[PDB]
Amino acid sequence: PMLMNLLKD
Amino acid sequence: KLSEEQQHIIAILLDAHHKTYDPTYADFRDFRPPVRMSPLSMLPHLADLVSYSIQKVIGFAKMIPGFRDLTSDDQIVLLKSSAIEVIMLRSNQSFTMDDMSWDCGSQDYKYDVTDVSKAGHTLELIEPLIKFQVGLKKLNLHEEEHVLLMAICIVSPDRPGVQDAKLVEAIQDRLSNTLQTYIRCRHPPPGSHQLYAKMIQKLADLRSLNEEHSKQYRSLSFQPENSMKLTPLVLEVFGNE
Ligand SMILES: CCC(CC)(c1ccc(OC[C@@H](O)CO)c(C)c1)c1ccc(OC[C@H](O)C(C)(C)C)c(C)c1
Repeated sequence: PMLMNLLKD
Repeated sequence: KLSEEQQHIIAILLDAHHKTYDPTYADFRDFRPPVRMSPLSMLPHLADLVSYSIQKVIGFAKMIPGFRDLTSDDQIVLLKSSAIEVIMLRSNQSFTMDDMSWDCGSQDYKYDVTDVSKAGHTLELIEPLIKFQVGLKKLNLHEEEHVLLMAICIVSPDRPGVQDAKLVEAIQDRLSNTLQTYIRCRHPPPGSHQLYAKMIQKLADLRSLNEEHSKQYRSLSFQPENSMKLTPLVLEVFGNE
């Protein structure tokens, strides 16, 4: 989801 | 003194806040309109307000020194559990002590206790929330103390589900030590007296507000007509499994 995808890196 | 590392932490946090907090409130025109004339008439507008605020909390958290070194899982845990608290903190900057309202630059975007109730909340949350804002405003924090407090709030090792609680605590204590040194170095008496302890108590009060918010949110969002008015990001961050 969106949180995880924004934090990815 | 404030060490070079501590002064660097503060500069990074200040820039992060400046980059994620628009004191002109320009973007608010794009939110669904406030409707005040219940049915929950402020729910669409305050959902968009909160959804926008969550995006800014994430952008702020990303820049907290150390936050990037936590696992994805721990980063998500910390953001989901703290988002509402940081939004309550960050709202203090528009809060006006006199009439107990949040002034976001426009007559339409001056929010009061009735507005919040028209998103489905009751005075069981709203009254303690106002008392929090008032008490926080009376601390007369400098911007450095404000952004340190938000960062400390985010990096809390006691949050439900944190895996590397040791690393989270180490990052938090670095920030707390920066704060305590800033207060010792810069904050004048009498405002500086027991200031750190007062600030820590505000974080305790925030857990209480978080619990009451989450209860009320769980109830209101269980109604499909309400849930339908919430943004996917609010639904994920205040909800998910
Ligand atoms: C209107 C006051 C307030 C205070 C934190 C708020 C939030 C964000 C914000 O913005 C401040 C900064 O982020 C501006 O960039 C400003 C000024 C005020 C708020 C708002 C909504 C609220 O409830 C929402 C519901 O739970 C919902 C069902 C829609 C999820 C609550 C309890 C409080």
